[PDB]
Amino acid sequence: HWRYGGDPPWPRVSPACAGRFQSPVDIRPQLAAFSPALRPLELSGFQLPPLPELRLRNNGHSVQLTLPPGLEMKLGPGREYRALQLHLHWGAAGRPGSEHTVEGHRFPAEIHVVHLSTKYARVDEALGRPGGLAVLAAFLEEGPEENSAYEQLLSRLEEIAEEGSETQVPGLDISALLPSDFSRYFQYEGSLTTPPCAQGVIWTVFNQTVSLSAKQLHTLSDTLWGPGDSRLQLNFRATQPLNGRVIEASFPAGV
Ligand SMILES: [Zn+2]
Repeated sequence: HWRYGGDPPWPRVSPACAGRFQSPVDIRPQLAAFSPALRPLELSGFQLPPLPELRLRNNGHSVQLTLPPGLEMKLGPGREYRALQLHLHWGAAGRPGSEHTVEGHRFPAEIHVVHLSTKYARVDEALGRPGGLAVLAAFLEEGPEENSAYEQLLSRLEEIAEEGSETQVPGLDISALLPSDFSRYFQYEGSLTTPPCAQGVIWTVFNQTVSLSAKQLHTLSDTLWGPGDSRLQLNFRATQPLNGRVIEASFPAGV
């Protein structure tokens, strides 16, 4: 009815998942259109105080952190957004699980911060409308040191190991979960990557990654359980054909 790696393949139950402009996609940087209109991203309100706490929950498909009101993200003139939630996609032991790929390369994991256009008061109004939702996406890679910002979330996974369980976590700097380079990114129009696969979503994928320790990546991929009694692993959708869409780059590809 809705699960990674099997049946139903999604269009049988959610026809919009067979649309022509779906996400995620494979990014080929030498083929992206360099677009100097794409200026550095602007975030405000992402540095949260310790109280009030946020909600962290295992929904069977990911771990999702609900963000409080007041987080603003600007992609450019006329493209202002309010953050709603973030969640992650990952693989398993020795197997990467990012959703986007770069030249076919899959990264260990990926963070998605989902936002609602300021044109709309409610998510339901914005579904399927061009630009109504925007997602910021960054790849997570292995580095040598523990990532202190991620540890605030990863240390709480054990208590929400069971599908459907929830907890509360202190406010933290949400921007410290994202790359520091706000100037280099790719952007394209796609869809939600889970059913109902609604189109019109503006995807922004940072070029720079974030680094977590090997232990932290194991904690992320190995702690949670999903539907039935499977481990919550490999929770990524396969990449989708561009079907003529152009991916834009905010920076000149190096090579
Ligand atoms: Zn996602």
